[PDB]
Amino acid sequence: STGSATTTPIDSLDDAYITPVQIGTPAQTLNLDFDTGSSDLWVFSSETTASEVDGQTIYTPSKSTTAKLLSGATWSISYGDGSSSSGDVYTDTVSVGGLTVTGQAVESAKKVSSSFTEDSTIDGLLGLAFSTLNTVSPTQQKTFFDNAKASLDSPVFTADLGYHAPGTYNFGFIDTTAYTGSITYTAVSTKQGFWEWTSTGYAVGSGTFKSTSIDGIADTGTTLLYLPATVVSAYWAQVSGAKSSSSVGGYVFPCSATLPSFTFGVGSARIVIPGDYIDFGPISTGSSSCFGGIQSSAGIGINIFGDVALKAAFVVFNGATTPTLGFASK
Repeated sequence: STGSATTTPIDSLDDAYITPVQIGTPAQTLNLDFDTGSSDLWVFSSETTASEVDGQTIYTPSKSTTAKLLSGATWSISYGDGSSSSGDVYTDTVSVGGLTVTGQAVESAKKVSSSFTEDSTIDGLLGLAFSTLNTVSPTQQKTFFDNAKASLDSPVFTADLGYHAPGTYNFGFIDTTAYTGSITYTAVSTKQGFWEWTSTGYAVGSGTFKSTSIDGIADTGTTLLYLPATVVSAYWAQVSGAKSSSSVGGYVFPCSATLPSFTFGVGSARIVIPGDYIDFGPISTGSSSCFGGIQSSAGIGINIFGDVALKAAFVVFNGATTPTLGFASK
């Protein structure tokens, strides 16, 4: 089997991407944030505290003839941005782009933090990291990809995120028309539950490539590119007037600037992020200070290849017995 679904930016900055997902019988379609940095499929629901729902579409298990309470199971998750959610668990039929999993754990939110309430465009998350990170207790549950894997033509999914435009998540096949050149594959460590890999270095603009190993994660659920402070300083030093602002929370730059590109290494191959992809616009409406798309990881504990980096590539998440990641230009 295979599946193919379009993913669409939630706003004009590509802050996140939503993909329609069918849950239950008859189908209830919710727009979920596919997140290769976490491993829970959770949704706004008929059980979510009413004051914490503000425009989202909700899953109502009592209207699904295939829903069943997973008795005794609870979940609770906290994300790197400080947001969180928790609740109980149903199993139900879940389909993405024509690919159907029966018995998928659908985590129903009883509580969500303010950032989720305040984002009316995201109805939940669909985690695509390794199932060892799933938070359901006392019986840990499998991700959608883990459940579908055996039925897939090939044990892979691909992320093809657009710059200010829709893109595609495919399951079970590699669309050879969606990229240019060849795909370069690189080793993955699953020891922390993430799609963790080592980039071979970087370049700023037209500058020379610096060979240096940068361990980090491929995370579709993080907006920006978070790298070591040395790398990020070298980037922003090429932008007149750019500076790190403690009050704003990162590097800012004059909105009048033209930003240089940023290149990262995948083995001997190179992925170029155009300068425009690094512009996240005014820090507040009408400001002439703009927020940068490359930020320091120093306060995180891990480097994160988020959407800024991934949307410059066609990315293969290879879930074979020994997982690997593939990157191609497009």
